Amino acid sequence: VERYLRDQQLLGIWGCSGKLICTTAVPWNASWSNKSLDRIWNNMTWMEWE
Amino acid sequence: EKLWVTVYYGVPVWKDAETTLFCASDAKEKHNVWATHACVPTDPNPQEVVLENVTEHFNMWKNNMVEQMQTDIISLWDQSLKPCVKLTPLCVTLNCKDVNAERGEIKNCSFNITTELRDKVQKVYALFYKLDVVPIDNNNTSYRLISCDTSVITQACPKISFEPIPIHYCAPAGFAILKCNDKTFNGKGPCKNVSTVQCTHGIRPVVSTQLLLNGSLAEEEVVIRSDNFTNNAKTIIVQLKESVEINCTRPNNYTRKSIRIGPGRAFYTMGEIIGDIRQAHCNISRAKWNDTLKQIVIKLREQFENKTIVFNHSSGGDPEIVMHSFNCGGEFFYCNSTQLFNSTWNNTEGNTITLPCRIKQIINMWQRVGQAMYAPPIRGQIRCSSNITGLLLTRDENGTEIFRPGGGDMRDNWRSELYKYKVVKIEPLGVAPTRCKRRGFLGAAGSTMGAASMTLTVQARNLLSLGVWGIKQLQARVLAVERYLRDQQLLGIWGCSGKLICTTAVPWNASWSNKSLDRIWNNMTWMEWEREIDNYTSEIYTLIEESQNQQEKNEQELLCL
Amino acid sequence: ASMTLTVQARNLLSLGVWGIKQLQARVLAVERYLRDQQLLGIWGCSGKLICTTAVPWNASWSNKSLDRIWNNMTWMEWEREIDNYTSEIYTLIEESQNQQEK
Amino acid sequence: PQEVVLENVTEHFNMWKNNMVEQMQTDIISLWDQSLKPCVKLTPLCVTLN
Amino acid sequence: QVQLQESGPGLVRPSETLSLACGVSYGSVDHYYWSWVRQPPGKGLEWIGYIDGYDGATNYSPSLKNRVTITIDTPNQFSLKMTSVSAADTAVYFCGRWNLYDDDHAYKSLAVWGRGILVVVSS
Amino acid sequence: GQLVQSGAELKKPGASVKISCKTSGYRFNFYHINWIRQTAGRGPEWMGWISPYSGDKNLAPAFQDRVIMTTDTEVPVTSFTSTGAAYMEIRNLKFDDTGTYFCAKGLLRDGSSTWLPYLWGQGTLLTVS
Amino acid sequence: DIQMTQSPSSLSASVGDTVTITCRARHGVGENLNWYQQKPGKAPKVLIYMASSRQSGIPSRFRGGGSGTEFTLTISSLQPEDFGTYHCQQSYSYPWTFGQGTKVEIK
Ligand SMILES: *[C@@H]1O[C@H](CO)[C@@H](O[C@@H]2O[C@H](CO)[C@@H](O[C@@H]3O[C@H](CO)[C@@H](O)[C@H](O[C@H]4O[C@H](CO)[C@@H](O)[C@H](O)[C@@H]4O[C@H]4O[C@H](CO)[C@@H](O)[C@H](O)[C@@H]4O)[C@@H]3O)[C@H](O)[C@H]2NC(C)=O)[C@H](O)[C@H]1NC(C)=O
Ligand SMILES: *[C@@H]1O[C@H](CO)[C@@H](O[C@@H]2O[C@H](CO)[C@@H](O[C@@H]3O[C@H](CO[C@H]4O[C@H](CO)[C@@H](O)[C@H](O)[C@@H]4O)[C@@H](O)[C@H](O[C@H]4O[C@H](CO)[C@@H](O)[C@H](O)[C@@H]4O)[C@@H]3O)[C@H](O)[C@H]2NC(C)=O)[C@H](O)[C@H]1NC(C)=O
Ligand SMILES: *[C@@H]1O[C@H](CO[C@@H]2O[C@@H](C)[C@@H](O)[C@@H](O)[C@@H]2O)[C@@H](O[C@@H]2O[C@H](CO)[C@@H](O)[C@H](O)[C@H]2NC(C)=O)[C@H](O)[C@H]1NC(C)=O
Ligand SMILES: *[C@@H]1O[C@H](CO)[C@@H](O[C@@H]2O[C@H](CO)[C@@H](O)[C@H](O)[C@H]2NC(C)=O)[C@H](O)[C@H]1NC(C)=O
Ligand SMILES: *[C@@H]1O[C@H](CO)[C@@H](O[C@@H]2O[C@H](CO)[C@@H](O)[C@H](O)[C@H]2NC(C)=O)[C@H](O)[C@H]1NC(C)=O
Ligand SMILES: *[C@@H]1O[C@H](CO)[C@@H](O)[C@H](O)[C@H]1NC(C)=O
Ligand SMILES: *[C@@H]1O[C@H](CO)[C@@H](O)[C@H](O)[C@H]1NC(C)=O
Ligand SMILES: *[C@@H]1O[C@H](CO)[C@@H](O)[C@H](O)[C@H]1NC(C)=O
Ligand SMILES: *[C@@H]1O[C@H](CO)[C@@H](O)[C@H](O)[C@H]1NC(C)=O
Ligand SMILES: *[C@@H]1O[C@H](CO)[C@@H](O)[C@H](O)[C@H]1NC(C)=O
Ligand SMILES: *[C@@H]1O[C@H](CO)[C@@H](O)[C@H](O)[C@H]1NC(C)=O
Ligand SMILES: *[C@@H]1O[C@H](CO)[C@@H](O)[C@H](O)[C@H]1NC(C)=O
Ligand SMILES: *[C@@H]1O[C@H](CO)[C@@H](O)[C@H](O)[C@H]1NC(C)=O
Ligand SMILES: *[C@@H]1O[C@H](CO)[C@@H](O)[C@H](O)[C@H]1NC(C)=O
Ligand SMILES: *[C@@H]1O[C@H](CO)[C@@H](O)[C@H](O)[C@H]1NC(C)=O
Ligand SMILES: *[C@@H]1O[C@H](CO)[C@@H](O)[C@H](O)[C@H]1NC(C)=O
Ligand SMILES: *[C@@H]1O[C@H](CO)[C@@H](O)[C@H](O)[C@H]1NC(C)=O
Ligand SMILES: *[C@@H]1O[C@H](CO)[C@@H](O)[C@H](O)[C@H]1NC(C)=O
Repeated sequence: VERYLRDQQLLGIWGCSGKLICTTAVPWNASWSNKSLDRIWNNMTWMEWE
Repeated sequence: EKLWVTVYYGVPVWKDAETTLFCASDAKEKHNVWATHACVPTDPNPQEVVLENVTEHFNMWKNNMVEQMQTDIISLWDQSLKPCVKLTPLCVTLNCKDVNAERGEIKNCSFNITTELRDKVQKVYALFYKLDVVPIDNNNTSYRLISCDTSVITQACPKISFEPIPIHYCAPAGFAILKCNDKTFNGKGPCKNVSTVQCTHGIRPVVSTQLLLNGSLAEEEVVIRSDNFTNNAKTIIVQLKESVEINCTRPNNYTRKSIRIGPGRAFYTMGEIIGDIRQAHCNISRAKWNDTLKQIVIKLREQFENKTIVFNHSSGGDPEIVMHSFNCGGEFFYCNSTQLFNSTWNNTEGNTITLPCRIKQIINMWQRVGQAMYAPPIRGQIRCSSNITGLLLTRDENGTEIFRPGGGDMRDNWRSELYKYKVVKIEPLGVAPTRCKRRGFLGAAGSTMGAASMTLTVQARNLLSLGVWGIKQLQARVLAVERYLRDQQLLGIWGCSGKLICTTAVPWNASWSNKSLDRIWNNMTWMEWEREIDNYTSEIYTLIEESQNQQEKNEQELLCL
Repeated sequence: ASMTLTVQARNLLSLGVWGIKQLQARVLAVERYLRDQQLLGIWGCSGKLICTTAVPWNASWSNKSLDRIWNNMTWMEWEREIDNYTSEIYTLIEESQNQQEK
Repeated sequence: PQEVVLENVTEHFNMWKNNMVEQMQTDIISLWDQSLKPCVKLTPLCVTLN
Repeated sequence: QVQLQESGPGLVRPSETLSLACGVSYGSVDHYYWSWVRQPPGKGLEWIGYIDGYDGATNYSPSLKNRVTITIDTPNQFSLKMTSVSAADTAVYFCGRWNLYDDDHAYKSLAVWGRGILVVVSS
Repeated sequence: GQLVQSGAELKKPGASVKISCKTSGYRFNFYHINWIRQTAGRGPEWMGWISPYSGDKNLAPAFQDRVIMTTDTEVPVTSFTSTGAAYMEIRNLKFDDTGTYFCAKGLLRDGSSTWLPYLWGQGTLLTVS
Repeated sequence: DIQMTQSPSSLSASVGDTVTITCRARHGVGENLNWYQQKPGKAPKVLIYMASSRQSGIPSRFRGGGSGTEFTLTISSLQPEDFGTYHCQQSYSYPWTFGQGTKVEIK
């Protein structure tokens, strides 16, 4: 129960409580990962990205 | 004309359920046997919301509050007795002599007590009642504690008071307590005047056999309740219109002596009797008892046809089983209860009925073995002056029905007060068709579906959200939270978490209910509707999950492009 | 201060003497969070950090302009000034808004 | 340890009515009793010593 | 497995004493309640009484207390002596071991039964 | 559901009669009882509506003086069904009142059409002569 | 002496069904009611101890319960081996009386 509510709280604050895919207004900072979308989405698994 | 599924959260519909209730009382005592610190204070506002257009089926014989109350009563007694001195060494043989007045009722017994200190073996004298000592040999001067051979006797702490205090049971979150207000309610069947309460009225946990004491009186007449009623094997609970005053007395004074058992602990027993030896007894007004039996016989005649009614006494046996029992004043009284049920009605020995009574100190309570309580001697004259409020009768052939005082177990007394209460589970999720695609608690439960949704807020606002009782309440709270979250997750997967009324875009299938909206929103209540489509609920919910959502979530992903 | 609501929002969650006490504290924190979420869900604000309702401001609660409320005052002072009227505001929100908007 | 200093916050403290003291004292007593409970009870030693 | 065996006369006169023994095979008269129970033909069962193997303490049903005495003879045998046996006392008599110690399977139930001896009161 | 009425009666001019209507198979207190006259020489015409829940009455102007409506309380038999009865007392019978009187269960508990009769009884013949 | 009754006094059922035998006390005994199974010509053996506690070696088909004065024995998935007379006994107070017994015939 505690884990479910922590996840729901985080989604509630971000603005994503009802979605599995949620788009935000925050731009991506190249210092976090300087890679093209194909290098990310078609190469890495979710664990390597995390 | 095309109808769409809409999900309503907070729907006033309920199902029968068994749960754990909360304990409430009037905070106003300390060192009470009922452990009042484990119960919360009650709300001075009784709530009491009348449910209009609601008739409900009550059954006192299947009422889970009775089992819950019996469990709580036993738990409180065990918790209260746990921190008290155990009479481990008092199993020694006792050399007794009769006290000459009650000829032989009180015995003067000399015995040798060993201790944990082991400084010496000490010889002491004490008085006991005939019912507490059992002769252990042919020798007519050897005796032992009645319970010694099977268990270690636990002494009740003298600071613990046994005075009954009203106990209220309160609904936990997620459940509601319904009360039947029908004046002539027979304990089984439909009740046409039903209200919803937060807490029950106060229940006095009086422990007695055969005759109910104090409690509450019937509003209009004596009411006789049973389950099958024709079956002999049912307890007959008689609730009286008027109480009968019973004045029970223990005229002997006695004195109280402490015999040390170990560091900080002692056995409390009687020393020397001060004054004359006089029998404990109870006085019941004869004329009032006449009227009580006349009314009971009249009510029995209405259900058993116009047969002869005979009241018989119990058979001989252990006084704890066949005699009347009560515990006013902190002493434990057993009375013969045979000058009351010895009459034939078919169709003056004074004006006061005096019953002999006996006092016992070792009580095997709650129909259990392996545990026993020793009640320390009270040092004064014990007056009762209690109200007899209802009887427990049992039934056993030449055109005569034989009734006897009796009963099942202590749960039969709780039913006497709990017969009018029921505990129900609220099912806040309902589904109904609509035209478009994407008061008090339960006040509209009996109203039509239309104009009952305008109170869904109430069901959404109320109802939701190192001791053993603390852990059990913790488990109840965790279960209530899990239940609420199950409802919220169902709304989540349906995309309905943000509002009480969630409109979907999945069409209504005429195979579920081939009815117009006027046939659904009017004419029917929410309970009737939920029952009508109960067999399709698991199907309908699946489509709500599979329709719109999943398909809609996939559609939502591609709108950005 | 109203621009930092998330910072405070994130800190509402997360058989011996300490075990049972910790379990009780966790359950009570969950109950507090869920009660606030239930109130917002009734108000229709469960997915929103800030939501505007249809209930007008009553001058008897505070006869002050927005400059007198949004500046100068702290949230502590504001809750104190309307503490004796707080229960009234919630009633109107349940009495109006969704109860009629639905 | 976090530690966030609150600007423009003055708060009335009273060390003599602080519930944390009563709770810590209760916890220390409870812990000591629980710790000593499962240990040897010296009841046979109430004897006369020479 | 403890086994019990009843032994005694099958026919007793209406005025004489009934004497039944119960032997123990793979065991002895241990500290349990060793008891006798009566079952008249076509009827249910009624308790006769028991003797505690710990000491000589006994207990008997009040309705029969003045006619039945149960004793232990050898370490492997106990017996029931019922005086003034009437025609109504014709029955199958069982001996058995009643458990009372809670930590065993049975807490309180006649656990070991004998085979049963049918006693007929007649002349 | 079933609506049961008393049998036919012959009355003299100037006499009064009280016509009962017993109900079963539905909740009595949930629906209106509608009294309607089938006139032997004119056709049907409305007499009145009685609500067993609250006692509210609505009589046609022609019969505001002639008709007294009363009800008893319901006696439940199950959670969704009860039995019961309603009574209508008609005063000052004339020869023009010969006809068949019907009682009927109201259509709905709510909506604009609650008052309409839905489940009709068999009809009781009243003869004046 | 606490008097015991039992119902039905004569019971029959086919193999594989579920049957209930009810033992009734004049006075409450808590949970202290034992259940026994007697085969014709043999001494009985105990099936249930304190109202609900089953003896080891007896299959889970034998269930029971109740408190106070009304107790039940439920036999699920009735087998030919269940033929016999069932008895109930009170251990709460002396004398430990028995009911009249219920005869179960298997068809
Ligand atoms: C690893 O696996 C192997 C293979 O399975 C295990 O072997 C099994 O071991 C069990 C345990 O003994 C054994 O089960 C017993 O079978 C006996 C066959 O005759 C049964 O008679 C016996 O029943 C009695 O005991 C049960 C358990 O207490 C009771 O439920 C039952 O009612 C019986 O109780 C009687 O006896 C007890 C004696 O203690 C007494 O208290 C009661 O009153 C009553 O009189 C068991 O069911 C299996 O048969 C074995 N399997 C095989 C194939 O041989 C092995 O045990 C495992 N290894 C380890 C190390 O555990
Ligand atoms: C217990 O159950 C009974 C019935 O089982 C309910 O009684 C019914 O209550 C409804 C609502 O009061 C009665 O409906 C009638 O509503 C009319 C106007 O509202 C309806 O129609 C409009 C437009 O047509 C719609 O917009 C609206 O949504 C409704 O559908 C009223 O004009 C009617 O008036 C009659 O009764 C009142 C009552 O005093 C009189 O003053 C009028 O003169 C007139 O006689 C009426 O109110 C319905 O008729 C009632 N049925 C019966 C059999 O009595 C109870 O309300 C319910 N209890 C609870 C607590 O909900
Ligand atoms: C309005 O309800 C009455 C009462 O019955 C209810 O509705 C039924 C459709 C069904 O779901 C019942 O269980 C409900 O209690 C309906 O009128 C009759 O009702 C009886 C039960 O009292 C039912 O057995 C009859 O079949 C119904 N008869 C007819 C001819 O309809 C009524 O139909 C419902 N709908 C309206 C008036 O629109
Ligand atoms: C149905 O029950 C309610 C109680 O819930 C009864 O209403 C009470 O009536 C008494 C009459 O003396 C009043 O003193 C109470 O204040 C009323 N209570 C409430 C909550 O309204 C009602 O009269 C009962 N109706 C019946 C039996 O027809
Ligand atoms: C119970 O017995 C004890 C002793 O058997 C009695 O105590 C004696 O009381 C007399 C009174 O005159 C004293 O002189 C003795 O010295 C006491 N003896 C002891 C050993 O204490 C006691 O009085 C008896 N009580 C009753 C109520 O019979
Ligand atoms: C102690 O008391 C018991 C029981 O009366 C008795 O048999 C024994 O002789 C006494 N012993 C002494 C030393 O007084
Ligand atoms: C007993 O009845 C009398 C009658 O006057 C009443 O005053 C008293 O309060 C009743 N006592 C109890 C405990 O119910
Ligand atoms: C009531 O007892 C009789 C006794 O013969 C029985 O036949 C009947 O089925 C019982 N009814 C109920 C509802 O238990
Ligand atoms: C008990 O003591 C009281 C003190 O007032 C006295 O009146 C009473 O008579 C005494 N009991 C007996 C049985 O003498
Ligand atoms: C009970 O009645 C008897 C009648 O003789 C009387 O002597 C006695 O004092 C009464 N008891 C009480 C407690 O009033
Ligand atoms: C019981 O005692 C009270 C006083 O406590 C007295 O008024 C009443 O009359 C007595 N009743 C009986 C039946 O003795
Ligand atoms: C029951 O009443 C009869 C008289 O009707 C009586 O002979 C019998 O002894 C009574 N029962 C008991 C147990 O006393
Ligand atoms: C009750 O009193 C009567 C008076 O005759 C007596 O025979 C009977 O044994 C007494 N019962 C008990 C259980 O003391
Ligand atoms: C029943 O009452 C009668 C009449 O007073 C009396 O003779 C008889 O002994 C009473 N029976 C018992 C058992 O007390
Ligand atoms: C009722 O009590 C009076 C008191 O004098 C007595 O005379 C009468 O016989 C009793 N009647 C019944 C039916 O118990
Ligand atoms: C739903 O199931 C119940 C049995 O649980 C049955 O009586 C009822 O007729 C079923 N209803 C439908 C509509 O299939
Ligand atoms: C600012 O706060 C102080 C606090 O005492 C108050 O006196 C003053 O009136 C407030 N100003 C406004 C504009 O509300
Ligand atoms: C007890 O201890 C003393 C020494 O203090 C010793 O003289 C005496 O013999 C001891 N007693 C026994 C019984 O050994």
